[PDB]
Amino acid sequence: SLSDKDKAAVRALWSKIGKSADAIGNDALSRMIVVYPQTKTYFSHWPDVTPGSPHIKAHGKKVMGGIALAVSKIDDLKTGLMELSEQHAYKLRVDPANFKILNHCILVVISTMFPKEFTPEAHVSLDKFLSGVALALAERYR
Amino acid sequence: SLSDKDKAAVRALWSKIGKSADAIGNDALSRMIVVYPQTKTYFSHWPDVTPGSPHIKAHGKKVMGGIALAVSKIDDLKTGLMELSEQHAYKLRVDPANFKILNHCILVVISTMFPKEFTPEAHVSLDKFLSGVALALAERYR
Amino acid sequence: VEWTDKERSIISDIFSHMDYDDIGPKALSRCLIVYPWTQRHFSGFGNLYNAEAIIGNANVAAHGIKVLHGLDRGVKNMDNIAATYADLSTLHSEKLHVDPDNFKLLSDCITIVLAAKMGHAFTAETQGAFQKFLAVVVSALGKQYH
Amino acid sequence: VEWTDKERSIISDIFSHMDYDDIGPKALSRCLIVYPWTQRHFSGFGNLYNAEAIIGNANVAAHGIKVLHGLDRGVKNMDNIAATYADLSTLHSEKLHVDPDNFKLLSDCITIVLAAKMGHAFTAETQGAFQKFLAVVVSALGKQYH
Ligand code: HEM
Ligand code: HEM
Ligand code: HEM
Ligand code: HEM
Repeated sequence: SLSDKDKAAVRALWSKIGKSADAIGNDALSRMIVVYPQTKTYFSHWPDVTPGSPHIKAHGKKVMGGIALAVSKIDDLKTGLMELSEQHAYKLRVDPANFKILNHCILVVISTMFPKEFTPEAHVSLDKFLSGVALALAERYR
Repeated sequence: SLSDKDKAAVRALWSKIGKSADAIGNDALSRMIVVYPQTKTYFSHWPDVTPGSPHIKAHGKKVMGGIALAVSKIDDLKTGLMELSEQHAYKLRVDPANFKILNHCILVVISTMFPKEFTPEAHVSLDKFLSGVALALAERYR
Repeated sequence: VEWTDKERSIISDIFSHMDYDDIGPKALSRCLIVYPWTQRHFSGFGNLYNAEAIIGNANVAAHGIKVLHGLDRGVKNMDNIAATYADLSTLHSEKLHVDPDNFKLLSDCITIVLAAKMGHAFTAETQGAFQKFLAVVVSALGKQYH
Repeated sequence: VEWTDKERSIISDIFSHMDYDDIGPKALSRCLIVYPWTQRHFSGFGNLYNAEAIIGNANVAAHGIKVLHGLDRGVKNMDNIAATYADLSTLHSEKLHVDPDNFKLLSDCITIVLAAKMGHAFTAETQGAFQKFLAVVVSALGKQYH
């Protein structure tokens, strides 16, 4: 549960990070499939599912579009990501555990790229934010 | 995130269960210390910390008083248990993982006692409820 | 730790008075209903539409019985748990790709279903021996993938 | 799995170019700050009042250096990881009573701090080898209590 300074914090960082959202998404999604290969079955219908892959690149763009969407809806993550939750938690039946994974990979990709903006303080609020995302996305399970 | 039928559900069960809240608390807290002895250090200042124990019995009464409190505040767990959160998450610095534990033990004690009221359906809503409790109690960490 | 005589006794006692037919169907059903993402892996099973479709699904029942029968083999082999589950491990972690957290979810359901069948006989001490048993077997279904 | 030549290479390479002095203090600090319940166990350390008190606390710094130095011993012993950590295991699980989830929290912090120091050199493949290493050592700090 995001405080006013948590929101401010997420926003100032997204403001700096944002330019590279596509690079971040592609990079984050490739690390996920490569270091936690249990996650490759959700994308098994794609031809090429390797770090290069045009498939990986397009969808990394989409995921980060979902993070931007959530920065916008940070006052109500629950109603802001209800569509995404319907699809992930209800249609795709994505194992909740994968969200901790993808989230970790995103944090690693940001350390990679913006080592200097990614302070411990920023780290705390981005983490409460990614956890709130996950909880919001978990809405349609049960 | 508790639906209207989740609240109804928790309430109809607490209505049946409630009479035995003290028995439930004592029983739940003894199972916790005995099966997950990593949790005994939080109560190390008590003389006797064994299933009999008058200490265990009094505080089981208090914990279940916190569950009753939460049934009452089920529309806003977050502000309803803010005092409890201050103490657990901020003063006691209780490891978040212990809440999954205690919660599990409570569910086991209820199966023990009200096998017939503890349906799968009741099980789902009590679980979303205990998770919401835990999240509410986690409020003052970071 | 490693097995105590007391634990060996309890665990063998629980498994020898257990009704596989009753407990198995119920633990799985409940797991599928309380943690519904779990159903992703039981796709071939069919009608899983809601809680009552699951409770009466025979595919689910028969498969619940087989999880129990798989527990029974580690009961018989308490000192060689990790090699007895190797095969299982491999199927669950590399053919199937089941997050290991799920094994812990199924376990909690077996305890919960056992607690209600045993009532007050399911003591703190009996709960402790049983969770040890399941801990150790959950380590073996995962063990090799990390 | 068990070690590949490729992984042995990478892991030894990461540890031989690593600055313990820089990385250790930073991984621990961050862990104490992002997952603040963790501080319960570092009580004797002192002023942990807020994020800047932690970053400059010398007790924390020196102790971060020792977690790293403890990683170094498993690096030297990749085929005998579980016996090298026995002693550590015992201290963390029965003298100290640290939930095992915490070991995974500290690890993520070491990765995060390493990713920022290595930049683009910290490849998906290098991330994979390293997480394997830490997985295996997190199993050994816990291993015996279950
Ligand atoms: C962590 C935050 C996540 C966000 C913001 C997110 C966002 C998105 C978005 C925007 C789409 C859109 C495509 C559409 O509209 O059809 C999508 C699809 C998808 N997501 Fe995620 N997702 C997240 C996590 C996950 C995880 C962890 C997994 C799997 C382990 C996953 C599996 C999928 C799959 C399989 C699709 C469908 C793609 C396709 O059919 O080609 N998502 N997600
Ligand atoms: C799970 C839901 C829980 C509820 C509803 C709850 C409720 C309570 C309540 C009402 C008190 C009141 C005493 C006072 O007002 O000082 C309390 C105290 C306490 N709680 Fe909990 N608690 C929960 C979980 C936990 C867990 C999991 C632990 C430890 C593993 C824990 C450790 C403590 C301790 C150490 C105290 C202080 C008792 C004393 O100083 O004598 N609590 N809790
Ligand atoms: C929790 C401890 C568990 C035990 C002891 C266990 C045991 C077993 C056994 C004995 C089989 C049948 C093997 C055969 O006939 O060749 C099986 C199959 C299977 N298990 Fe588990 N299992 C466990 C947990 C899980 C969990 C948590 C999941 C979550 C999805 C799961 C998913 C599956 C699936 C999908 C199959 C194959 C079903 C089929 O293809 O017919 N298992 N398991
Ligand atoms: C994550 C992997 C970890 C490794 C490799 C590691 C390693 C070590 C080592 C090498 C020592 C010093 C041993 C000695 O000088 O006798 C130590 C002490 C300690 N560790 Fe860890 N540790 C880890 C995780 C954790 C975590 C997650 C916690 C959370 C609280 C923790 C809490 C402690 C404490 C309280 C001490 C003793 C501090 C003192 O009494 O001075 N450790 N650890």
